[PDB]
Amino acid sequence: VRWTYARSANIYPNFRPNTKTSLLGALFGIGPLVFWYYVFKTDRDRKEKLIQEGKLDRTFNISY
Amino acid sequence: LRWQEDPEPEDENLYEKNPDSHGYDKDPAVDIWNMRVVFFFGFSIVLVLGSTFVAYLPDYRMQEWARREAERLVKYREAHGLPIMESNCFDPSKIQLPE
Amino acid sequence: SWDKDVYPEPPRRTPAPSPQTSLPNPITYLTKAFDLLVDRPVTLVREFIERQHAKNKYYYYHREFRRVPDITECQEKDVLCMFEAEMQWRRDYKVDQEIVNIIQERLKACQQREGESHRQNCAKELEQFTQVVKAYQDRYHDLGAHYSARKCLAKQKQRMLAERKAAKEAAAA
Amino acid sequence: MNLLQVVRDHWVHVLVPMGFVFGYYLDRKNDEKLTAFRNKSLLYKRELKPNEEVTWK
Amino acid sequence: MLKYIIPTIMLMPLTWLSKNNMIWVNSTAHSLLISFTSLLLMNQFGDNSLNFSLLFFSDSLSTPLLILTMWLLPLMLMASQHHLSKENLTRKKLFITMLISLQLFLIMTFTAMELILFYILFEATLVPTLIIITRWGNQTERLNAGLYFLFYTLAGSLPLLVALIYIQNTVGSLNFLMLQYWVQPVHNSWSNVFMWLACMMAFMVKMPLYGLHLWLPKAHVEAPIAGSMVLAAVLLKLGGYGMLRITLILNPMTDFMAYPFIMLSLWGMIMTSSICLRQTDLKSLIAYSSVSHMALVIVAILIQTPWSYMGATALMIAHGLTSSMLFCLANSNYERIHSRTMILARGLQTLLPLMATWWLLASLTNLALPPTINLIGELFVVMSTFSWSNITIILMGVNMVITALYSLYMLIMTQRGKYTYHINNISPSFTRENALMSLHILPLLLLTLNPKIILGPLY
Amino acid sequence: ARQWQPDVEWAEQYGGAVM
Amino acid sequence: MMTGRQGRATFQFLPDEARSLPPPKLTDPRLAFVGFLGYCSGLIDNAIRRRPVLLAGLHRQLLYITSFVFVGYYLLKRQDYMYAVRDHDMFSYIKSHPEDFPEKDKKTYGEVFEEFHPVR
Amino acid sequence: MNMFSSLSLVTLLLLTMPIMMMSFNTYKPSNYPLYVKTAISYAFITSMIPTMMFIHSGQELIISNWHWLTIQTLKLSLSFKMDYFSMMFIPVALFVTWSIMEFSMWYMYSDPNINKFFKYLLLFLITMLILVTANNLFQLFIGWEGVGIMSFLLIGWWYGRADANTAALQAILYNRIGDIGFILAMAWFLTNLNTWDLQQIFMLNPSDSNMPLIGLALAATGKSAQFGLHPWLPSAMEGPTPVSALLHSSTMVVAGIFLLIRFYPLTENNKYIQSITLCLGAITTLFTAMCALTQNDIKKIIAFSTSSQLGLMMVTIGINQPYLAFLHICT
Amino acid sequence: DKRFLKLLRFYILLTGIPVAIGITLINVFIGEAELAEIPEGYVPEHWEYFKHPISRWIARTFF
Ligand SMILES: CCCCCCCCCCCCCCCCCC(=O)OC[C@H](COP(=O)(O)OCCN)OC(=O)CCCCCCCCCCCCCCCCC
Ligand SMILES: CCCCCCCCCCCCCCCCCC(=O)OC[C@H](COP(=O)(O)OCCN)OC(=O)CCCCCCCCCCCCCCCCC
Ligand SMILES: CCCCCCCCCCCCCCCCCC(=O)OC[C@H](COP(=O)(O)OCCN)OC(=O)CCCCCCCCCCCCCCCCC
Ligand SMILES: CCCCCCCCCCCCCCCCCC(=O)OC[C@H](COP(=O)(O)OCCN)OC(=O)CCCCCCCCCCCCCCCCC
Repeated sequence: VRWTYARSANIYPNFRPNTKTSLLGALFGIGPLVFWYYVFKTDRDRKEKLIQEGKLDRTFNISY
Repeated sequence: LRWQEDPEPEDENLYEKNPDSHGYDKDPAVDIWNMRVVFFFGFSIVLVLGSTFVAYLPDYRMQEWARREAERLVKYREAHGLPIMESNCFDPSKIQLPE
Repeated sequence: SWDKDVYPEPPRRTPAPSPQTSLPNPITYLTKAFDLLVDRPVTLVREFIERQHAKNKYYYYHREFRRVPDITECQEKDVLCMFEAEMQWRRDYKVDQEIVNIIQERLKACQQREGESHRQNCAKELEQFTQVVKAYQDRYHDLGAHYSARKCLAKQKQRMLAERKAAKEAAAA
Repeated sequence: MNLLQVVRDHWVHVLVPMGFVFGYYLDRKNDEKLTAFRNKSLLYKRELKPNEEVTWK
Repeated sequence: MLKYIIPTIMLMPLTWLSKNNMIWVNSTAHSLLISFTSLLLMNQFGDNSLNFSLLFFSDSLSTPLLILTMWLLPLMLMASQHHLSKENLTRKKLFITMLISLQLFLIMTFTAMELILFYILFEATLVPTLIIITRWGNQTERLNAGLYFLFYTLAGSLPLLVALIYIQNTVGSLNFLMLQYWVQPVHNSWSNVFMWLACMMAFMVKMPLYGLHLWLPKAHVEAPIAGSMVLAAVLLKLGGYGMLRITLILNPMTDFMAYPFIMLSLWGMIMTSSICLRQTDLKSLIAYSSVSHMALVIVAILIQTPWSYMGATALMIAHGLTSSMLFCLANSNYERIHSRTMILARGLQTLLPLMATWWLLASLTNLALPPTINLIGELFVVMSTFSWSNITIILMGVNMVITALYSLYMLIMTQRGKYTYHINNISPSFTRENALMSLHILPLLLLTLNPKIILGPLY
Repeated sequence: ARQWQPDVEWAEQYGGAVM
Repeated sequence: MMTGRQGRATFQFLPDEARSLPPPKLTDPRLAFVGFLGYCSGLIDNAIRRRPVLLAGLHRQLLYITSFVFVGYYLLKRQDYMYAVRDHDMFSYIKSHPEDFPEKDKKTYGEVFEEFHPVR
Repeated sequence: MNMFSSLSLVTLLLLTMPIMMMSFNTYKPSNYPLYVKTAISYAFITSMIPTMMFIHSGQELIISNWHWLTIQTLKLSLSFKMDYFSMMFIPVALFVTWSIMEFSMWYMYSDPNINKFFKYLLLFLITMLILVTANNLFQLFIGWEGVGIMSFLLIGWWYGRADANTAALQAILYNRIGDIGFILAMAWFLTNLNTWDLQQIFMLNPSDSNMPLIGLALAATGKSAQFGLHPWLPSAMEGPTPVSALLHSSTMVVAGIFLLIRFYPLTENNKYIQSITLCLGAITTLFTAMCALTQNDIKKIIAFSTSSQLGLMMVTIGINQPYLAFLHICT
Repeated sequence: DKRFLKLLRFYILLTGIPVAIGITLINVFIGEAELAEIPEGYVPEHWEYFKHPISRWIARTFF
């Protein structure tokens, strides 16, 4: 019981916002989101640019 | 003793007083009827008859009709040298472009 | 059954047997066993069933839809006219999906039928598949899950404008 | 007792079935209030069959 | 819809006027009969939806959700009647009444023609759900779970109310059929950005969206078993159903407003799937599994393609049966050992052979074994998302690896290894428990034979 | 186990002058 | 907004012009719901006073239903009158100010240009 | 045609009958292993007749018997491909499964769940035949995942042993990583060619096939335990020896190679994929043969031998010899 | 566990077997409708647009 309690309910009461937790939370929390936003936004902007110029092969692409 | 509170009751084993229990009720007669309605209306009616009903739905969402209609049009258009399909969905003579 | 023009197939050319071996052909003797033991009793049961169906002959009909005015002739926000045009456009859209499916089925039947010579002998089916897919893509591609006749019309006019602009600057040259 | 007591035991079993019948009946009555375009749509309007008086109810 | 509303209402007098010892038999039998009649909603047409009246309609989207909803009520009565056996009669009847009222609100929610009628019933489902969690939940944390559930939902749904009324003032109608023809494109302005958020955040919170999901592991874990079944099976799908409807009036702004929520979902599904690997509470693990699956539905709805909309509809139905089955499986162990800790009771395959088969089947559907409808839905979403951006296949692929890991980790930890020596009260599985599991999995696998009826309006 | 219900320690939280 | 209506007979529940409107039907679904609320009030009255809820004091339960239905009938008559007056005022104003409500010359979709936004 | 198609299907249907009869309809426990073993031997015989007909005249056909689902312009139908690869492999797989089941009747005699064991072996065989005869990628994926889950259940047969559970989950882990490539190829084919059918893929014959083929190569790497995703195969020796003989040596593990053989019309026009598969197979065959030199567990030696042989099959793919790769699978 | 599977099998067959026999009898002695052109001036019922007798019974009775 102590083990399951320590791994859940007891965590937030003993949490303190400080340099370590703030940086890790920002790095692990927001970091991946910003990274994946710029991967997909970049890829889709490139692909969109090619389609408008007829330079992307979509010969048999009728399912989406 | 702190407040007057009942001690926690011990967990009852339905099988102890009724080795033939179905787990529905402590009364053996009610227990059997609860089993029968669940199994009859559950499996005999809803699942079996419902499965049959779904299997024989009359052309769900027009898919068979559309195939027959497509065959009719393909036969007609190829028999008249027309394209099987046209890029324009709507006749251009009904459209007035800007400028 | 099915119409042979819609689902064509070339005439069948079967080479005649021409053995050069005294050994009996096991398939020939298995084929006769199959006819006697399998195809024959199965044919008798079917004939019994088809006699029962002939006693009770009833019919079903392919539904015909009258043509109604389409979205181009509907006045804005006029739901009663838009409704009938939109339902017609959806019926046509489902029909066009089946036309592409028919053309795809021809293409796949050709590739299997022609074996190792399919790359040459299916050129016609490939050409027809290419043309229909282009036409279908022009009508319906990129409309989105909330597609409608209105969005289809907007897409056509954008394409017609581009084709009209590419011409005045292709006739100026 | 037969009939009685039996009815007292099991009369609740008509409630939901009668709810369905009543719900079904009210659904039909609502359809009789939406007849403005019966046999008047461009797609399906037609001449009435001789005996027939409405195309649907 | 009155042929379903009135019979549902009659379940209440049936429950209250029944003999004391027949409340479960009577309500279960007649709720199954209602579920049987719901198959008449399958009269769907290729072009037009089935429009009953000014108030209600059913199309291929709402019809499967309605059938699932009405199917769940008898299953919840079966799942509840054991742990309520010592409750006094009047409180039992009130518990059943809350379940019936929830069904009434849900079936009207899924068929409401007007978005403000949809809203009122959409919020209405909160009240019986909150009462079920807080009154009949078992732990002290149920009170806190109720508040998180209530105020997460309302924080989002009150802005939605303002948006909907604003739309009615501008368009003149909130009738969903009218909006299909009178919808105008959304210009890209700051004011429209907040209209878009108002129209979507309430549905996002209910999915839940990753980041806004903290209420779910509390509510789904603290509720009684019937509460968890409906919370996961149906109530999460109000958010998906609402988004699928309201995106009609949000184009083309959804093109760029989707990006932050797609990133939260694509990354969130990997985060929540990883969390499952280290959960110590079996019910909590199953709850986090739902968040991961609904992240796919959010992504599918936001990319707005015919394939993603078919996939989203299938997943919502598939997840509903699977997640409900997993909660019922977990509950059956809880009723024996009275703990939700997953490592407490091990090797249960040795003691409960047939129940271990249900665990296996539930696990296989959860990890989307083909040709289950769980896989069909997930596959269609992966296909459409690949077209949205090829790179998404990496995140989708990683999630499918992690999902297999936690699905079978749950199976291996509880069912395999050696049994716990001191746990000596694992009695054989009751007929009720076995019927409850098979009424989940049998319909789920039968749908594989005829998947079109759960693929939605785009089929 | 039996459903938790408030004990004296829980209830005394609501018996003060202020919350 | 309608407080100073030109034909407002002040402090009258149902002015005489309301008699030109069709009365609510005694089978009106809103009147049936009002009766149901009366029946619920009767059951609650038994419950709070610890009488048998369904059977106790049937005379009292009947007066709960009657009084709710009786008051409900007149409230619906006024409700329907007030919406009739709103429509009457609206249409008169539109007629008196045709320059403010012109009939639009409204085009077909074949003529109006709407931008296409591809979903890809 | 009428005999060819009838007999090719009955082979598959015949194997499902012992599964159905285990609905306690005709069921009697004691004879069940003999019943299943007898069905396999008859399935072998029926499978020889279509094989003789193909050998005689090269007869091949596709059966698309049941329409399951149409998604706009993608019609999915249960379809079976009775061709060279499926006509030769089916009798070979059934012949070897016939011996392994007879061997299992002796080896597993004292196992209290021998009936469940024979049911699981039969279910593996059914999913493998679905894999081999599949004509569209969705039906292939059904068999692809089917053998994986049956492999998981047979490896973890002795489920009280922690090492057996770990090895069972290890196989799923490595195979699901490979499944990412399989899903990639399905997504590419649908998006680019509007199909999951092999006929249409080969007819349209895409030239830019690096991405789909890389996906199929990744799928093969997991299923056939090539270097990188290789460790799971020797770990799968946790299962009873009849499992190792059937799944993880003779039939299940060749599905990665078989997938690449089916797509030889695409790989043969792509020198880049040939180079990747060549080097991937070469490192696998060398690395696992080297591991085998020092192993002391007899099943580990034979398991590493299988990995090395699978590497040689992958090399044969990489030198553009798909029919020699298939022959090595059979021998 | 054995009793449950026995009860499950019994109740599925209780209606399952009668339905399978009914479907076979209907398919043998009634068969499906034959496709035909609509006779000139004839207005078919909505259920006469479907092939299988069970399908057109469902359409006629419930839909
Ligand atoms: C638009 C998108 C929406 C989606 C995003 C939604 C984000 C999530 C919003 C969460 C809302 C707040 C959290 C609600 C969870 C329940 C709160 C809780 O339980 O906290 C407990 C805390 C402890 O105190 P207490 O419970 O009273 O002690 C025991 C005696 N009962 O209790 C307390 O101390 C008192 C708590 C008071 C707060 C009650 C909740 C009100 C929320 C609305 C805030 C109103 C803000 C208005 C301010 C305007 C001026 C700036
Ligand atoms: C953890 C808490 C959980 C709750 C989460 C709540 C999420 C709320 C998100 C609200 C944000 C809405 C966006 C408001 C900004 C204004 C939008 C706008 O109008 O900008 C337009 C512009 C569009 O760009 P463009 O596509 O180029 O235009 C069309 C030409 N192609 O703008 C663009 O360039 C489009 C891109 C906008 C999105 C930016 C994404 C930022 C990076 C991803 C962050 C993921 C979410 C982070 C949440 C952390 C919260 C602590
Ligand atoms: C003549 C004398 C003067 C008074 C006359 C006034 C009568 C009208 C007033 C309302 C009273 C309605 C009748 C109430 C009958 C109650 C009888 C009763 O209490 O017996 C209980 C009976 C059987 O129960 P039992 O089998 O004995 O035990 C089961 C154990 N669980 O259980 C039952 O069967 C009771 C069934 C429920 C009661 C009927 C519900 C009526 C609902 C009214 C809706 C109101 C709508 C109004 C719309 C009007 C619009 C114009
Ligand atoms: C010579 C004929 C002998 C047939 C023997 C069949 C007996 C077993 C089936 C029992 C069901 C009753 C069948 C009675 C058939 C009488 C009708 C008939 O023969 O005419 C053909 C008719 C289809 O013709 P149609 O044009 O569509 O309808 C005309 C409308 N007046 O037929 C129909 O309309 C079809 C009517 C049956 C479809 C409804 C059956 C219920 C659906 C579930 C089917 C499962 C099997 C039913 C057995 C009970 C299951 C518990």
